[PDB]
Amino acid sequence: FPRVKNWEVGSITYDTLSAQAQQDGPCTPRRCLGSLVFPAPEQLLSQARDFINQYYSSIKRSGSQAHEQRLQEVEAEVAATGTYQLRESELVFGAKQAWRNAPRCVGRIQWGKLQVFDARDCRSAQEMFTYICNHIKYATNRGNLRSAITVFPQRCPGRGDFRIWNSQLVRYAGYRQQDGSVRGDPANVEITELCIQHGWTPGNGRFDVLPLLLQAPDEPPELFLLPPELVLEVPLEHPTLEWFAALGLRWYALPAVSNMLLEIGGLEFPAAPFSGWYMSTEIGTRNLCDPHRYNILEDVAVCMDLDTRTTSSLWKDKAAVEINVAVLHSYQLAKVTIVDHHAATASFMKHLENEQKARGGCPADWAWIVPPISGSLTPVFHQEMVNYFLSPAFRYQPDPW
Amino acid sequence: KFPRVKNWEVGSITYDTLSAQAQQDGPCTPRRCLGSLVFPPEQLLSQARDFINQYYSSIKRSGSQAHEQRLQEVEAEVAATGTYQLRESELVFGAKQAWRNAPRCVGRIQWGKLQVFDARDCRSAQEMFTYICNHIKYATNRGNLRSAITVFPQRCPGRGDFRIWNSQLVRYAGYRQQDGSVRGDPANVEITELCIQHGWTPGNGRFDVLPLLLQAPDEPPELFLLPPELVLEVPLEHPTLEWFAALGLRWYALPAVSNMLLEIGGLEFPAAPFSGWYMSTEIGTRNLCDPHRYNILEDVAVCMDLDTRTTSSLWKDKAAVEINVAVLHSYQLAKVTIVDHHAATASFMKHLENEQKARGGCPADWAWIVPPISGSLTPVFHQEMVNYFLSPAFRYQPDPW
Ligand code: HEM
Ligand code: HEM
Ligand SMILES: CNCc1cccc(-c2cc(C)cc(N)n2)c1
Ligand SMILES: CNCc1cccc(-c2cc(C)cc(N)n2)c1
Ligand SMILES: C[C@H](O)[C@H](O)[C@H]1CNc2nc(N)[nH]c(=O)c2N1
Ligand SMILES: C[C@H](O)[C@H](O)[C@H]1CNc2nc(N)[nH]c(=O)c2N1
Ligand SMILES: [Cl-]
Ligand SMILES: [Cl-]
Ligand SMILES: [Gd+3]
Ligand SMILES: [Gd+3]
Ligand SMILES: [Zn+2]
Repeated sequence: FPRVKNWEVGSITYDTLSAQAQQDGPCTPRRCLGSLVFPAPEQLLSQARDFINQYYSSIKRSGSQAHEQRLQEVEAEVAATGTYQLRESELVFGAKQAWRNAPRCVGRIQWGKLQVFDARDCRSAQEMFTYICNHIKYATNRGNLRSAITVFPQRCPGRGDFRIWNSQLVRYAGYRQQDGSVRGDPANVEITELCIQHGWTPGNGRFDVLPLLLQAPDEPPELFLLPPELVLEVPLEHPTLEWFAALGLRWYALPAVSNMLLEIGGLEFPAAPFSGWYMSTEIGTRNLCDPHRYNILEDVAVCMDLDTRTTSSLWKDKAAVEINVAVLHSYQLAKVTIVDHHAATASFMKHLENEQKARGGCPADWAWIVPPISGSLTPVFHQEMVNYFLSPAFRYQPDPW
Repeated sequence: KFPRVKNWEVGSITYDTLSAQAQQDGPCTPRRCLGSLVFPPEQLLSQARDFINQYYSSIKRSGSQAHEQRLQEVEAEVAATGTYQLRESELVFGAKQAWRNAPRCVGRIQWGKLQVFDARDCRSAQEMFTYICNHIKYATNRGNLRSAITVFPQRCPGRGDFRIWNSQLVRYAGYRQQDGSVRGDPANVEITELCIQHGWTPGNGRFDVLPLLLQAPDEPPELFLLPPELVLEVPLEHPTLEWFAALGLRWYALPAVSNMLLEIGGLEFPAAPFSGWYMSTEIGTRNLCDPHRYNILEDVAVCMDLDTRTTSSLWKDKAAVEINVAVLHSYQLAKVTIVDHHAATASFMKHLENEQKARGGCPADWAWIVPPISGSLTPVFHQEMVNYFLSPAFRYQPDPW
């Protein structure tokens, strides 16, 4: 039982829940690969067996009537069909659980407040698009963001997968330039190219929202433009730096990850976009200041009159902090839910406590939980963490192209 | 079986073949990752053999002349005495290699530049004290700091240990009150309690330099007052916040770790204090701003008239950048060697590349290499890293009581 210390307080707990870690991660006793970003009917049965166990624990009916039947049902169905179907309530609980179990989500205090849209009856790319618009619409909620997920039909033998090719429902075009550079988001050069290849008429702005590439089973992907009024964006300004609005920067309201696979009791949902609300550092530090992203840090520091010729002046730190200020302020001004890294990490500390009393631990990826600026200013820095894989889960999956 | 290591800023890929050598098992298993945790007879011959084969290959002297020779005399030395003494050059090569291998050290680009004082003929606490004082005054060098390690005698059974009871050679006092709370440094409250418990007159202030507790073999330890002229300190002021000086903050010039156990060729020196120069975030972020440390963040923010009423003002972030600016400013004004986290991480990237060329990898603890402020602003953040144990090494060790 791994012992876990909080260095800010001296707290000490033992993560007994790690002992249930089913699937294996990348670390050995030889080498730690923690920092790496990217680490059969009977097995379907034990996964399903376990998840059903899980589900019946949660409804306080463990080992009860419905519990036995569901096991024998699932086994008979797996025997008969090679697979099985989740009941709707099992599906709501397996999507909440998969958010609960997501080691790299600091926003997991919210894991129970999750709106699950059952789209498992989806039939085409076109219906898929409609479900997705209603997800975006429900979640955005005019800026009062709501956590939601739409579960599209599960992988099953005989039919290809549903896939959202886009890594997120809202992404900014990244056009490779004349002179070898990128206009827009360099992280989205590939998906932009695929859109163009699939007949998207590209723009030439820095914040061109991408179309959706939606793959119905055994179909080429299909291109769907998002209605501009569905995609609530936030123009970026600074509460005191008034030249900041002249940078033309924007970010969108809704972080909806669309390329992850949702796993529940051995069943695989290759298309299940989920959305919450942003933590300002993702936008302010990562998205705008990563050297491989919008990379605005030097331009802001130059505009800020900072001395960018020496690193000891901390012009990077100063300019980044005001970019994050701008993001927070711009989102409050626009009445769009946003959580700063101080508030987010402090509720994650409550999550770890709730999770310790609830499950004897909580899977947590320190390098992803700790914010990318002001790390030790937040309490999660001084919290040791045990990272491991629980199921249900959101997993990475290969890109379908 | 060769870890793929990516850098996400550039896209470059390397493989850590060096990870194949890992001796002492790490804390991580396929089922859980514990990398974020801080403190997770003739066996001597295996480690002895390996270290000697290292040395000679490093001087391009594999399989010739003194190689087989030196192998015999340690085969004979252990045969006769059950231990062995290091050739002066080997103790130097082992000290440099331990530093080279310290995964958590971000300043290893400097690893080839190290001064080894040989205190292996040490006897009595009064002896170490002058050895330490020689080191200190050598390392300090009037502010133009020079890396140094003083290696005190190795370990043998039936004898006590050489131990410096302090964690560092320069540590600040920490005193309790009629209400438990601490004046001074709470990270040293315990050793501050020992120093008084061994007959030291306690001061009043928040920056009293503690006396050393030096321990000779099989002997209770002796108090030592460091020469005040030998403890180079930097009064902390801020380039443009004239009141920062008034806050009365200081830190010492020399970061000298005096509680880790140097381990070369299977020899264990429980007293081998090493020292370099600081990186400014050690002082300005961890030492002054950690809530369990000097915890000055809110004080500085009040003086800056920041809005401490809301977390989203990023007042914590703003006051922390300024505390770091003061540290860098004050050390530079005092002409004390110090390196900012940007310069430091950038050199570490340079180091990783050197080590990829030299030894095909570099053990690196991601969570300790990424600085505690402005993480993703430094390149090491975007660099994947592999953590493993190589020999020779610096190890943690129990408190000598
Ligand atoms: C409601 C507020 C939420 C907040 C504030 C939040 C915050 C975050 C942050 C900051 C990350 C790190 C991503 C990065 O740094 O690039 C993350 C990752 C993640 N989140 Fe949350 N999140 C929220 C909601 C959700 C929801 C609703 C789900 C699922 C239903 C979810 C599942 C995940 C997953 C699976 C990851 C890992 C994705 C990856 O590894 O790239 N999160 N979250
Ligand atoms: C010359 C400039 C140097 C710089 C800027 C530097 C910087 C650092 C920093 C920032 C850490 C993180 C420790 C913490 O934050 O608590 C560290 C750890 C460490 N350093 Fe270096 N260091 C330097 C030289 C050296 C030397 C000369 C040695 C030994 C010969 C050394 C050995 C270590 C070890 C063993 C650790 C890990 C200690 C632990 O885990 O507590 N460093 N260093
Ligand atoms: C820089 N963020 C990229 C990224 C990558 C992966 C996940 C997110 C995410 C997802 C959700 C549901 C909320 C949130 N706040 N973030 C974001
Ligand atoms: C707040 N850091 C405490 C700490 C803990 C452990 C080591 C250091 C250290 C050691 C050396 C040789 C240089 C340096 N710059 N740091 C510092
Ligand atoms: C290379 C390194 O692991 C990588 O940049 C990680 C570090 N920690 C992170 N943490 C979060 N939350 N998001 C990220 O994208 C990353 N990136
Ligand atoms: C809990 C966490 O592992 C712990 O606070 C570590 C994280 N990274 C660190 N990094 C450095 N350089 N120094 C530290 O003390 C720590 N503390
Ligand atoms: Cl994002
Ligand atoms: Cl220190
Ligand atoms: Gd103005
Ligand atoms: Gd006034
Ligand atoms: Zn690990």
